[PDB]
Amino acid sequence: KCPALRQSCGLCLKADPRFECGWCVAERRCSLRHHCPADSPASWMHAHHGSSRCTDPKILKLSPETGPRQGGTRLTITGENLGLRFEDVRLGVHVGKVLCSPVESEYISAEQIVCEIGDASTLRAHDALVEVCVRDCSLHYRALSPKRFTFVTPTFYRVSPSRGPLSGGTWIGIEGSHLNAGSDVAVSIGGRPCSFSWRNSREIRCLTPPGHTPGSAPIVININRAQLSNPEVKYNYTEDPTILRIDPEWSINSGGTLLTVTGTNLATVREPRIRAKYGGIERENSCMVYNDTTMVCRAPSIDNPKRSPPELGERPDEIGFIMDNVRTLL
Amino acid sequence: PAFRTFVASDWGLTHLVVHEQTGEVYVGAVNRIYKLSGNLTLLRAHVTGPVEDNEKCYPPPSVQSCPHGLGSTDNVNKLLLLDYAANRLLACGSASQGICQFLRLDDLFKLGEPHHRKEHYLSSVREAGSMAGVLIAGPPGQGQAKLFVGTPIDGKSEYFPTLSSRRLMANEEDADMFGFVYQDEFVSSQLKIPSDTLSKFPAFDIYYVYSFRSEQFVYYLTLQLDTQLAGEHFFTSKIVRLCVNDPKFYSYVEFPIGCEQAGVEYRLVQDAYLSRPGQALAKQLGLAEDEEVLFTVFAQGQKNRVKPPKESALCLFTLRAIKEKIKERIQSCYRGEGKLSLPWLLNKELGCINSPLQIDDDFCGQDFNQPLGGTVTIEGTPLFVDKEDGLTAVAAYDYQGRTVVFAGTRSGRIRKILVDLANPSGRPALAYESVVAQEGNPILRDLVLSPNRQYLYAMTEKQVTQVPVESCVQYTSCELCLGSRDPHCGWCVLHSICSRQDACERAEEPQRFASDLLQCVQLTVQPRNVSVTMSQVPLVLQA
Ligand SMILES: *[C@H]1O[C@H](CO)[C@@H](O[C@@H]2O[C@H](CO)[C@@H](O[C@@H]3O[C@H](CO[C@H]4O[C@H](CO[C@H]5O[C@H](CO)[C@@H](O)[C@H](O)[C@@H]5O)[C@@H](O)[C@H](O[C@H]5O[C@H](CO)[C@@H](O)[C@H](O)[C@@H]5O)[C@@H]4O)[C@@H](O)[C@H](O[C@H]4O[C@H](CO)[C@@H](O)[C@H](O)[C@@H]4O)[C@@H]3O)[C@H](O)[C@H]2NC(C)=O)[C@H](O)[C@H]1NC(C)=O
Ligand SMILES: *[C@@H]1O[C@H](CO)[C@@H](O[C@@H]2O[C@H](CO)[C@@H](O[C@@H]3O[C@H](CO[C@H]4O[C@H](CO)[C@@H](O)[C@H](O[C@H]5O[C@H](CO)[C@@H](O)[C@H](O)[C@@H]5O)[C@@H]4O)[C@@H](O)[C@H](O[C@H]4O[C@H](CO)[C@@H](O)[C@H](O)[C@@H]4O)[C@@H]3O)[C@H](O)[C@H]2NC(C)=O)[C@H](O)[C@H]1NC(C)=O
Ligand SMILES: *[C@@H]1O[C@H](CO)[C@@H](O[C@@H]2O[C@H](CO)[C@@H](O[C@@H]3O[C@H](CO[C@H]4O[C@H](CO)[C@@H](O)[C@H](O[C@H]5O[C@H](CO)[C@@H](O)[C@H](O)[C@@H]5O)[C@@H]4O)[C@@H](O)[C@H](O[C@H]4O[C@H](CO)[C@@H](O)[C@H](O)[C@@H]4O)[C@@H]3O)[C@H](O)[C@H]2NC(C)=O)[C@H](O)[C@H]1NC(C)=O
Ligand SMILES: *[C@@H]1O[C@H](CO)[C@@H](O[C@@H]2O[C@H](CO)[C@@H](O[C@@H]3O[C@H](CO[C@H]4O[C@H](CO)[C@@H](O)[C@H](O)[C@@H]4O)[C@@H](O)[C@H](O[C@H]4O[C@H](CO)[C@@H](O)[C@H](O)[C@@H]4O)[C@@H]3O)[C@H](O)[C@H]2NC(C)=O)[C@H](O)[C@H]1NC(C)=O
Ligand SMILES: *[C@@H]1O[C@H](CO)[C@@H](O[C@@H]2O[C@H](CO)[C@@H](O[C@@H]3O[C@H](CO)[C@@H](O)[C@H](O[C@H]4O[C@H](CO)[C@@H](O)[C@H](O)[C@@H]4O)[C@@H]3O)[C@H](O)[C@H]2NC(C)=O)[C@H](O)[C@H]1NC(C)=O
Repeated sequence: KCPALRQSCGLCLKADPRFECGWCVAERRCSLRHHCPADSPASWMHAHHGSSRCTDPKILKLSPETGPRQGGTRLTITGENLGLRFEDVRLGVHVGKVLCSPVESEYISAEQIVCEIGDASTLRAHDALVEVCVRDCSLHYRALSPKRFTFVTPTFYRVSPSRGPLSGGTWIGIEGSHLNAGSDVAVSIGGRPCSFSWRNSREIRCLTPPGHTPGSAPIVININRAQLSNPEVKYNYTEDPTILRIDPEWSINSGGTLLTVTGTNLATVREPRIRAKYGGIERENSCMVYNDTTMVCRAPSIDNPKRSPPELGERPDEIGFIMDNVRTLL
Repeated sequence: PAFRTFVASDWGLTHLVVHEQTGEVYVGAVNRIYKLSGNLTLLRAHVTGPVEDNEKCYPPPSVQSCPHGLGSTDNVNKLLLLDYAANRLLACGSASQGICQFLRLDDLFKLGEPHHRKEHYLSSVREAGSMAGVLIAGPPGQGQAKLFVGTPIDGKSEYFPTLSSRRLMANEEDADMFGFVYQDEFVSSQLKIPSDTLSKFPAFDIYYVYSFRSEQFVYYLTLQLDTQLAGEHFFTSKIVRLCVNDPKFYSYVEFPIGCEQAGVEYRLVQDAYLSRPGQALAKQLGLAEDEEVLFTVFAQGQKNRVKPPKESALCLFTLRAIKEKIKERIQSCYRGEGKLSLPWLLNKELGCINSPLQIDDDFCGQDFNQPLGGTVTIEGTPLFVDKEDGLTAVAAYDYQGRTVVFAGTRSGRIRKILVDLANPSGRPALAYESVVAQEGNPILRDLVLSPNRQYLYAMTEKQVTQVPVESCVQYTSCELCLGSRDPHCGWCVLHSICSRQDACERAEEPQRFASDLLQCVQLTVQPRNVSVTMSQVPLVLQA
């Protein structure tokens, strides 16, 4: 059907040259020569080979709404009536004054342009509207974004544990401002990369890698072409915690009893928990840290309708503690 | 800097064309057809050539046996035409009674080469560039692609038509190729040479130089023989036109064309180029935006089409003015005045039939008063005249309003002319000259600007040459930069270089880019003279 799927000139000339389906100026719709009156000798327009500029380009919305001033951001622009070749849209895209270089592979003709923003350090403006010029910045052939792209310089000031075990695996909470900017994010503690989870305006949450040597470590966050640092905010790697004694050396099938556990560096894990493997089932339960040496834990349930512990007593297949990535304690 | 170049290793070159999407350059030659990159690296080479054949033979040896002796002869590319619609290249040769080739666009794969039927034969003529034409298309399923093509005939009146309207099928293997748009036993979409006119004037022939599609028509600039000027051969350069939608061929018109410079006649076309004028020339030539213009090149007199004179003149025609001369001539014959006046076609002069009609520019010819000629020769506006080195070729383009003209020379040189008759100046002035094949290899008519319009591919007998439209970096000083006047050049003040607006970083800002000599950097020092014996003297600088 001549479009029930395309109410934009760019979408029609985009489809098969086979269909014969083409865009008809006057109607503001698209159908064959057959179905559209020739009031002008050039009233029905078809993409001859694609050498057909298309009128009234419009931008619907664009992703990343914010970006770093340094640039490198991949801008993801989605419109309706854009150009039909890449080599016309290339050079057309700009973010206010800032030159934006578009990407070939990621470009979907007259629906979507993926564009890489250049250096915006020299720009006076904090925010600017996005512009596409189809081939020539002609007065009818220009589109301007409905809302504007914002430049920021993200900053960070605090980390929400500042300490963690050498093996790593700590849930880190970096606080700051403008942290959600741009496209890619990479967090590096001691040069070694943090496993990213989620991003926010105010927070970055990631899981720490293993440290080389215990003590203070630099935190480097790079967003696209912007590399932000803070030597006042450091991360302190601690010697791996140890488990020495559990006091009562027992519990019942449903668990839930107090266990007075003793060891070292226990304050360096925020959420430690007990693990126990009974039969083919693995089960876990909570702990409350008091000192660096003392901890109270609630014993794990092993309730299995397949096996019940005997009156004499029985050792589990495995018993240990989940403390970040210190796996020798598992 | 060095000029990017492609050398013809073994043979002469004949035609060049640029693909509007890719910038790939296709090059017709004797025995060869090349595909080249934008910077003129060889991409693919097709052998089309040395074929065992003989010009005297009708249908060539392939179809019928000929008693005439055969020999290995060269196949000259007569024509070359980009068919973007069917992703290919029409590569029309000679030396097989003029059979046409189809090469695939991106690899030169021979898709087809029809040569069974009589229409698949175009002309015996072995001369390069005496042929031209245009490809015109509609969408698939509708009225299909057509080729309008003129060629010389060599006296083979009954074998070939000089001008024709032919069919272009989607299958290259399809036998219907180069068949006439509408054939009847009475009238076919073709125009033949009458036998009576060849008996009277022995070797009359029509040589087609340039050709272009405009709005809804098809024009041709032609050379013909002495028919009211047996004796000797003297040529008359004329314009031809047809409606694109005229299967009957009734729209044919034919006006003589030339121009005069201080009592010196220039009547032989060497090349032409249809273009725009841009805001500048348009305004003071009195035109609308989309109104077209035709730059041309003529040699002096009406002598020796085979080897013309050095004396050559670049003229100008506005198409609105040629359209008015044709409308004026038709609204005249439809008043019943005089005869049709077309010597070579109609030997006995038929008369103009009066009739009441709305004579428009949309008029596509009618049954009576038929194919007709022209009495008043159409005069062109002269621009530049070379007297020591003959012009050979031309192109032009719109740059930021100002109209730049390109002109090949017999020497292998290109001129870069701002046409300034409509501009403030006294007459259109040469800006710059450039070198291609310095030794004296002439430039050929096929001279095309790139798609990005950054370069201009200049073809010779023996080499293609990528000549940049803009090369302002040869200018060392603000004072010389803006002094050359060739309009692409500005002084990028803070970089102290001469180049275009889009090349000077931050040019849009105040005073960062200079375009008139008055914007040039002017500097003065207060203590101009300081003694060797002095040290660390305070100086004040006004800029
Ligand atoms: C960091 O914090 C933690 C606590 O949060 C802390 O660990 C405890 O520290 C406190 C002192 O601050 C100690 O408590 C003292 O115990 C004295 C007597 O010890 C006997 O009783 C112990 C408690 O019995 C309770 O728990 C058991 C088992 O869970 C339970 O059955 C009972 O019902 C009862 O609730 C008992 O654990 C202990 O057994 C220990 O010793 C044996 C043998 O050596 C060993 O094998 C075991 O492993 C076990 O460790 C023993 O039988 C008691 O006198 C004292 O009372 C004084 O202080 C209070 C308050 O200040 C005054 O009011 C009062 O007047 C007394 O002067 C106090 O109750 C406790 O021993 C620690 N726990 C452990 C496991 O060692 C760390 O020390 C803190 N770190 C610091 C301070 O830096
Ligand atoms: C990064 O993280 C590491 C590890 O967590 C930090 O190092 C620790 O610093 C804390 C500070 O809170 C230390 O606790 C204090 O200890 C001092 C005295 O330290 C001495 O005694 C230690 C315990 O007995 C002992 O481990 C130390 O020996 C280490 O160092 C030597 C030499 O380098 C090495 O060879 C050993 O192997 C040890 O590693 C050392 O001799 C003490 O003054 C403090 O007491 C205060 O608090 C108590 C109780 O509240 C109070 O009673 C006192 O009055 C006093 O106010 C406190 O206990 C901890 O010992 C260190 N741990 C380790 C493993 O080194 C490091 O500081 C962090 N870096 C940064 C930049 O912050
Ligand atoms: C070497 O480098 C120095 C740079 O300092 C150049 O010196 C300048 O030369 C030009 C002429 O060559 C001078 O312009 C002329 O100015 C006079 C007015 O002069 C008065 O005002 C001056 C500035 O306000 C001031 O310096 C003068 O005072 C000097 O003289 C006294 C007394 O001798 C001395 O004590 C001081 O130390 C000063 O040196 C003075 O009060 C003006 O009258 C001139 O115009 C006349 O000429 C023109 C052209 O013919 C004509 O059209 C007019 O009608 C008119 O008759 C002229 O403008 C300039 O003042 C000098 N600058 C300084 C700082 O003295 C010098 O040119 C360089 N030498 C060479 C050889 O190139
Ligand atoms: C088995 O039977 C089938 C089907 O019956 C045959 O297939 C047909 O093959 C013939 C060839 O003989 C095809 O005929 C061709 O049709 C073209 C018509 O296209 C036009 O149609 C309309 C109306 O005319 C136009 O409006 C429209 O714009 C199209 O242009 C003709 O143009 C062809 O003519 C050309 O070739 C012939 C022969 O070489 C010349 O005489 C002509 O001058 C001209 O150059 C051609 O006639 C036909 O399309 C096929 N049929 C169908 C239904 O599609 C098989 O031939 C047969 N097979 C065997 C093995 O016996
Ligand atoms: C085929 O033709 C194409 C063009 O038609 C051509 O490829 C182009 O080469 C030019 C340089 O000749 C390149 O332009 C560059 O763009 C980058 C930005 O991505 C700039 O960094 C470059 O600047 C450098 O060069 C300047 C001038 O010399 C220096 O002043 C400066 O310091 C930099 O060193 C430069 O502007 C461009 O990459 C391509 N064009 C495209 C569209 O990719 C090539 O010559 C031909 N190739 C072949 C194989 O024949």
